[PDB]
Amino acid sequence: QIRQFQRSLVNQLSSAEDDFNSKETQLLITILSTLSKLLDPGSQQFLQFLTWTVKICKENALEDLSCCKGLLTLLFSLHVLYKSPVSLLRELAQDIHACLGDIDQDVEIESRSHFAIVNVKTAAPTVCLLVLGQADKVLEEVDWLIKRLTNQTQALEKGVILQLGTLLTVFHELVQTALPAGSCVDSLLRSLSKTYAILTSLIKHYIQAVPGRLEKLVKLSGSHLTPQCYSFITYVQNIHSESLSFAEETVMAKVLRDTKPIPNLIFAIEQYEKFLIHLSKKSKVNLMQYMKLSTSRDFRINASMLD
Amino acid sequence: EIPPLVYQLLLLSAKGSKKTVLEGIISFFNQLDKRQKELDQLRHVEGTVILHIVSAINLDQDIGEELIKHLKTEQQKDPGKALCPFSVSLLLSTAVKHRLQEQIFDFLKTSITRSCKDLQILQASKFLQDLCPQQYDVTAVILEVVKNSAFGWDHVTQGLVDLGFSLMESYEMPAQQACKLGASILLETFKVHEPIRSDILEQVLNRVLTKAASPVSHFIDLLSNIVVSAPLVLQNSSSRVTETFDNLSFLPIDTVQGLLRAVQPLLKVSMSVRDSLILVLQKAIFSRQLDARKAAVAGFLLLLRNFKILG
Amino acid sequence: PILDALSRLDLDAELLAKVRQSAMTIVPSVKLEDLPVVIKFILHNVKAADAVEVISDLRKSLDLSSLFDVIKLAVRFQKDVSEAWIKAIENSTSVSDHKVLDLIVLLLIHSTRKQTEKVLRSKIRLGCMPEQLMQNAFQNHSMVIKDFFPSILSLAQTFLHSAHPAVVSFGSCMYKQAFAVFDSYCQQEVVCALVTHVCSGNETEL
Amino acid sequence: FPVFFRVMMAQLESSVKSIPAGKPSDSGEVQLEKLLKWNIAVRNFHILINLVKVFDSRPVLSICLKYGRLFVEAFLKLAMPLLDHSFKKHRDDVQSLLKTLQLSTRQLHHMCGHSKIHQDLGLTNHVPLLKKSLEQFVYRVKAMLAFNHCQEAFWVGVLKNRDLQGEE
DNA sequence: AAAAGAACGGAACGCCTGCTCTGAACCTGTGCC
Repeated sequence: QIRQFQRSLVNQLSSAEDDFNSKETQLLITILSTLSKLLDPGSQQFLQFLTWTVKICKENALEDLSCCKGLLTLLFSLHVLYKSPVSLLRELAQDIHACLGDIDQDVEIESRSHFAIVNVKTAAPTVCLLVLGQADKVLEEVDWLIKRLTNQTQALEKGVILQLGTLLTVFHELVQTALPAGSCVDSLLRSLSKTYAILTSLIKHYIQAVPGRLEKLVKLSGSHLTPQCYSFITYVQNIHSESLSFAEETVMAKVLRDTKPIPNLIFAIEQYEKFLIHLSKKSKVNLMQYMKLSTSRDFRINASMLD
Repeated sequence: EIPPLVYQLLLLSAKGSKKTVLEGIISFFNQLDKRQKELDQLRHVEGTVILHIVSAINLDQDIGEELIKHLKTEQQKDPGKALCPFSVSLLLSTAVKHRLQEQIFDFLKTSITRSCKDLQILQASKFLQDLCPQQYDVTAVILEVVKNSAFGWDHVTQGLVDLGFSLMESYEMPAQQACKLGASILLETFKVHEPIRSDILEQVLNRVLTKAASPVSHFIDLLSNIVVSAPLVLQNSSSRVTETFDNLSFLPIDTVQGLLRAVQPLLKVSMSVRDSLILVLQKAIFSRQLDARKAAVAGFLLLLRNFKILG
Repeated sequence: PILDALSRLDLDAELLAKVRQSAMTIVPSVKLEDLPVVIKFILHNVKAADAVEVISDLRKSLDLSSLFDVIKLAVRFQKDVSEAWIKAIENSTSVSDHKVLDLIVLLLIHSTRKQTEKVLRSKIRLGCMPEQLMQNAFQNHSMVIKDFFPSILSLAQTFLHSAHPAVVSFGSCMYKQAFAVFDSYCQQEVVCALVTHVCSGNETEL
Repeated sequence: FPVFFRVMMAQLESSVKSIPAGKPSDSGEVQLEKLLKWNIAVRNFHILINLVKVFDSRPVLSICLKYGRLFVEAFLKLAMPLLDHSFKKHRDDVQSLLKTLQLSTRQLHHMCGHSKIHQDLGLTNHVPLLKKSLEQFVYRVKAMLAFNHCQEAFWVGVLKNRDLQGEE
């Protein structure tokens, strides 16, 4: 039945936007998701359906809002019970990075259009909210095993550091880009606060137990995440100031919310840091050479500008 | 042979130490049950030894206090392990002792909630199953406990019925799984524990009309299952067919329809129940208000098909 | 009789408020065998969330007068009548000194509400509900023990573990009052629970 | 000296917290009588944190971390809700007061950096909350300026990390 | 010397908002009516 439905969708999707009927296309995607719930868990058609949809997603461009969101929701439901999607999220992060300009404002990127589903017009939370939702789920299940982790434990630690390490590269890609100023900026800082906390309980567990693999994760964590994150914080100042100009031309409420995650981002950095300090002395290893001193910012009231 | 020897060993533990001897005898029973699974005399020996140990623990309740800490530590270490039929049987037996049973019940509830949450997590993500294959199911062992203790045990039936009574209220997703588990264990013990059938029926009838404001759909479901399993149980539980109509016309949320359908064989084999419901019908239908008169007419309409139309 | 008849029926919504107000006005005038009749008739009829003030006023009016367990049956008829009563009494007892019917209905809600100790643990731990009032209630209102036996097991047992000295004092007073009951089975159960607490429990509890 | 210093900050913070909160412009010229108090309090805090510079004792650093965090939290909780309304009539006073407070809070970042540089367990026990509170103050100042339509003037900038009475 | 003690250091469940996605006939503009 899916085959009879795939033909209609690809014919509709390949057709010109004049004959689009996006309402049917959204239904054409939801029926796929609702009919993909009861496939054979180890069936070949499970893999075959995945091979087709990633081809369509990476080739076609579902310019419609829900069509892109709906199709992307489907592919993850199959790509959860079978594998981990951090490779896809990393790949998508490249396209949005290629879609816009970097935070540094002095570096350019090639087209690198690995997925055609995402494009310049889809830079909105259309995609960068869903993947962060998976980032929420990916870390949500990680806490469960870490809590259990608190003979095969060597395999347990190796797998987590692979997913977290790959995901750490992902966050590095987004954090260098100019994210849309909507709640996606907020949600990125909400998961960024969450991510550092999960970094702790594994280390907090191992206190009661040295490996260089853990150090290499920390070395990558310091190099590709922290200075970019703080620089990304400096980016937010420019974005909010420009965005706050749209004040119809009592902004107390908006200003507080627009910078609420920022302080707690710092705190989640140092609570991990304070216990990572604790580990270094108890672990007899100097882990701070890779990392950098925790930077901070001051302000200044422009008296002349008040005139 | 073994019962007196382990009784002497328990006396020695009372004189000596109990940290490891308890776990050792649990392990011995565990491998005995494993080797006997693939044994009625052995089961009678098991009943005798559990009776001896539960009597000893009831005499000295504080001696068994270390069991709680030991099992909590094991559960923290072992992910779902150590909840063998022997351990849970010992836990339920001392619950009937009425000493600190509330904390043991709370620990059991936390354990089963964690177990069903973990089962859902593993089912909803295979990536955790590959790295965490230690899928331990408390439901499987507790349901096997019904068959394990179905050989005339001293207090296994009482422990199981108390466990189910706590479970059904704990259910109030994880709540649905808890309700399903409680209903299944109650059905199993009703189909197994013959001499507690009347007591179980009376207790659930007392509980069935126990949550007027709160939903009791699970109650009516379990009552219907036990009645359809044993149609004449409530017949031996007489003087309650008339009693069950105390406040039936207060909160019809389909509860009245389910109750009527569950008890329908009793009405068609019990003329006194039919007469009493006829008497209640005059009061129900003549209620000037309309807040609850819908339940009366719905029940009467169902009854019209309840009685046969032979002739 | 007219109050019972009208409560047996359902009138217009607007006219419900005025007849309800007439009901609480006539509540104090109801005699010992007559006031409970109107009390249950209006308690069954009243099902309004705005009736929290009505419940507070009824508690204030019936405090002086305090089978007579029929009011407990009327409150039991409503399965989930806890919220309005507990909010009304929390608002009231935060200012009012105390009330015997307040404690009685709080106990009734615990064994229906399964959630009533929260104000109890709060007001007792914060300068309210003197043990003398509870002792006088137990001595006079014998229906409290006649209401149900696990009241002592529901309240005093948890009161022993309380950290506040007022909490444990109240628990000890409740246990002492419960020992004074004439129920031989209830007294034996209470004494067995007491010796269980003495044998096993916190050293202060022992 | 350290016990002197600890009790001095304790009493200073208790007095600061004892100040009335910020009414929504419910007073005319009473705010004037409730403004210079914060000026002298910030001056006292500046004097104490300068006293830190001489005595590098570990307990001194610990108590200063803890009670500077507590004081800045109290400032955020109480003063600024009052300070936003006083900004209308009073401009130079609040600006100078903010200058003094910012001068005071500058050294807390440096000494937190020193704490994490020296791996002082007792000292690293208090760094995260202090850093979060300082960030909260930085952003509350912007909030108040934007509330009084002075959002153009405000500007954030990275603070050059330094050791105690040093650089880098 | 860098060990305790217990007073110092610290954690969990509960709350309804000030939130942003969603909503709705409109009123405008312009090829059509």
